[PDB]
Amino acid sequence: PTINQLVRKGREKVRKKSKVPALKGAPFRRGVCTVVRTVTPKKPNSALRKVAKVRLTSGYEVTAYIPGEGHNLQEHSVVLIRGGRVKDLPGVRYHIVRGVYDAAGVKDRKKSRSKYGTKKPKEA
Amino acid sequence: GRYIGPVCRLCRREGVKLYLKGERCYSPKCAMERRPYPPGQHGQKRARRPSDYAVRLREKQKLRRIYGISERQFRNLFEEASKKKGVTGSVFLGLLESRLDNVVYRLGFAVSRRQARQLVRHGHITVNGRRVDLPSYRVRPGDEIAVAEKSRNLELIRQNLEAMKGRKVGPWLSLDVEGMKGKFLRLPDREDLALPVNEQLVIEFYSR
Amino acid sequence: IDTNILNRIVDHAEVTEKTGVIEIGPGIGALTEQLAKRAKKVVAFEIDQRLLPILKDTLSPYENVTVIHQDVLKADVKSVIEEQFQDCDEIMVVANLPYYVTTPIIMKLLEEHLPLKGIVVMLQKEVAERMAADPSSKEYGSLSIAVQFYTEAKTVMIVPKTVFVPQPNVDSAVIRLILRDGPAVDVENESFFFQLIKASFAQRRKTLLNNLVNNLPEGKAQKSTIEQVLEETNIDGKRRGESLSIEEFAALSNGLYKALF
Amino acid sequence: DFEEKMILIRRTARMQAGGRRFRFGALVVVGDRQGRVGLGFGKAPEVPLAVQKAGYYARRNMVEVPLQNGTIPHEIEVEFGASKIVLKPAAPGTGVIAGAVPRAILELAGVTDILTKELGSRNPINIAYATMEALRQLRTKADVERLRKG
RNA sequence: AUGCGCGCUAGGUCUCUGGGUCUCCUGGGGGCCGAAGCUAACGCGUUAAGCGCGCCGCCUGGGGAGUACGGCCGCAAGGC
RNA sequence: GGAGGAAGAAGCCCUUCGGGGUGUAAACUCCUGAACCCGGGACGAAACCCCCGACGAGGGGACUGACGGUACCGGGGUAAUAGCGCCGGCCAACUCCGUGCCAGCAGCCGCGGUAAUACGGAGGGCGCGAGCGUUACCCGGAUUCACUGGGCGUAAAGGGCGUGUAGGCGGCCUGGGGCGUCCCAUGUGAAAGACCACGGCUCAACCGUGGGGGAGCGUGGGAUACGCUCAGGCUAGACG
Ligand SMILES: [Zn+2]
Repeated sequence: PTINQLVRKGREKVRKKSKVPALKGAPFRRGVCTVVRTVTPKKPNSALRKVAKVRLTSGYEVTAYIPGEGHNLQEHSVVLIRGGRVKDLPGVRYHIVRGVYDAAGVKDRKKSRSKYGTKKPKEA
Repeated sequence: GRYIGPVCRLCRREGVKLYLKGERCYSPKCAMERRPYPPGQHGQKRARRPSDYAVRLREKQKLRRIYGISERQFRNLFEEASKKKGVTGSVFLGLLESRLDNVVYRLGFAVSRRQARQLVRHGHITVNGRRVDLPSYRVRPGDEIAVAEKSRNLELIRQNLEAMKGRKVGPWLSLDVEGMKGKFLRLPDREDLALPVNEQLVIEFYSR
Repeated sequence: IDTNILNRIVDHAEVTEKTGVIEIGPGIGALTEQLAKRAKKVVAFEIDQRLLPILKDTLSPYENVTVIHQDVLKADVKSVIEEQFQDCDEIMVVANLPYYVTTPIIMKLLEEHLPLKGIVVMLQKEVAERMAADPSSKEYGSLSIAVQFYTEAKTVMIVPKTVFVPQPNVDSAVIRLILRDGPAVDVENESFFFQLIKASFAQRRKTLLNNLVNNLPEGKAQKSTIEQVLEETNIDGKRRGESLSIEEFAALSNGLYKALF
Repeated sequence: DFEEKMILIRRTARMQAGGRRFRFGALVVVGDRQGRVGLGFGKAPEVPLAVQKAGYYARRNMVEVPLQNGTIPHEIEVEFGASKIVLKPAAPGTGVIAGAVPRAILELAGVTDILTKELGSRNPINIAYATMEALRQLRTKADVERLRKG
């Protein structure tokens, strides 16, 4: 453009887009699980992925991924929802924090314990 | 806090003789005259060509581990040096060499910086006739660093400073062995120091 | 990279078509090829099972090579020499030693009193002045005493760090030891002589008297004896010990053992 | 006699009648850390031959750099193809602040303190060529005065 | 698949149409090779996609989509 | 915790069954003396008031401490918490078992079907360390709204074409004005914050005392090259 055009019309600023609408500008949310289901990956991967349909304190009901080896989530268990998106599963864009409300830290973890929240194993 | 634990393993990993232990790292025991390869199961294997980042990180780690100060404190000192006048390298090394524990090690009251730190902390050192018990105290050109009167009867200090007879102190320092005291003449230079470190790598590291 | 350095090592070792040589840790056989080309019958003490095929393939076109599957330390090399070099005149030793077992190897070889002509080895510069030095050299020690007692030694070649394919951490020095026909000084109590040497260099900063008195179980008992002996022998304990030599040590050892052994 | 560096080895392929034929390209800088730099690109059926050819080319194509106090006399901006290189003098005690390719090139030049930046395309080959040209396009006070006044 | 106006930067060749002292010089228009230069390349190159200046109109990943909605214009299809 | 401390303890891991690593690391000798105990013990507070001066200026005398028996000093005196993430390329950090597109991992590229440095666990290594990671939001990298500093023949992007209003831009030679523009002086640009220097807390964070600096805008003075404007002229643009 010309300097005259820049004066007249200017430049339009690029606005960011949120990847986590249901959080509503919060680090986490507290929700209730309604459906606990296993689903199928998108294309090259084949597995059964644990997914919980969580209704939040927001005006939202979304699917969240359950990470670890095994869980104890029923159809009422109060859960914490965290940011993060699964590359494969088509529609999940949230995770679950382990060992917070009703979700419990996955058993016999020894390496990455902050994630998959488990207490330090006592040893004598 | 600091790094407490095995030391000559750092000598090995860095691939240089870092005099971190006192007298052992002179005698044929420094574990650099035996096994000069890095520690662990895959120490004595063939070394791949290192990255630019690897080279810079190794140089910075070596320089930091010489003085045994925190990475946070190291960064703070670098940020202070980069903000002053003159060549960043020279100023940074000057600032590193002005630490009280390091000055005590240079004077000869202690054999290792890990020992000078203990001497300073536990209180056997005065600056300008006043007790200071912090290793991080910065001395300026023209302070008297002495051993406290209450600490002059210690075996450790006597053995340390008696051995300094027939031994020379750095040009940027003066000593009084019989008087058990020392004087800080001025800030040291690049060439006054026998560091196996090229400070250019350290400068280039903290730009990433 | 090792293209001509090996040739220089072999040249300094001074091998010919009639001399026998001993190889330790051959690996591939970089030195072994040159040794076979220049010297008479050779011998090797490889212990690595993985590199054995490579060594075999390397030394396939050679007929004057013998390979042994014994560790140098464990194997009594006297029988090795009496069996292999049954016609040869001079038996030398050439090897590149792997850092850790470098001093043990040399000590074991020397303490067994072999009819070896000498030794030529490649080790690190670090422990190279430590086994070829003089009074007040800052490298004087027990190792220096042992090596310069058993044999006559001097450093020959300084291979810098920037020669090897994977860049090592230490400069290297090839050292040649010409073995000595008779021990430099006569000591009846050789063992306690060695312990005395290690006692005078337990700590290199303290004075000799304090070193000697503080490093013997009987040191407390014979404080006066130690003092008088060091005084009479014209080499006092008021010095450090790094300023002494083989001769002073011999005289002092005689002083101690003639009177308390 | 000089020092050598390896900017990149890459493997290219062309289709044939039932199969693929491979070739290797190497980008090599040869310098003396004194103000003489060469840059070669070699293609060969094998990696060692590629390195050899690149070394030979770099030796046969050398440029003298006018360094004062281990830095550049003046700022420069050079575009090669779609790629662009910017070089800028720095006071002693800065260090070569640059990406992999420039850095490699400038270290062997004896340059100690430069501020750089790459714009547009970032093809390493094109960046190398752009940097090399930019080095070739440096004049000092003496040269400028000689051209102007005489 | 190339907005308009102006100035500057080797040439050669083929045509259409004027004036001249008509061997050939001098204007305008339509093509083809090509200096310098440009371009990611193809290619463009005094009829520039070169070197510059002034003003206008557009572009900001692919689908969703010229879609839905609101507005205006039309008899309608439909158009912006 | 510090110094010394084996050609190298034990256990655990790997092994070419020789050994290698954890590793001077430990154990072990000596040395120091966090915590703890005893005694002392603050700065922050000199005024109002009172006596002599006038009911003034000076001078002189007392009271008052939540923090708090805290800081701190002196004297004794004990070896006296290490975790967290990562180790396929980005990006510093490699092996052995378990599993066999399963369980899972994942920021991207992607890894998981029998020999997995990419999942799980061990040994080891790397980075930081009273902390280390994760999620959310902002600037950077992003020359990816391009004033600095991008483009539109075919990658997205020349309006279907004219005529023309507001607007933007504008040939040469002189003279007036001094609007833009530039310069000098001055007022303002508060205190904090930012920069420099010097000091007080045993250093630092923190705080104090100084010195500058500053975009912008008023007031006064100055310059007229270039934009602006007024007056005169010219013919190379345009028009007849
Ligand atoms: Zn060491």
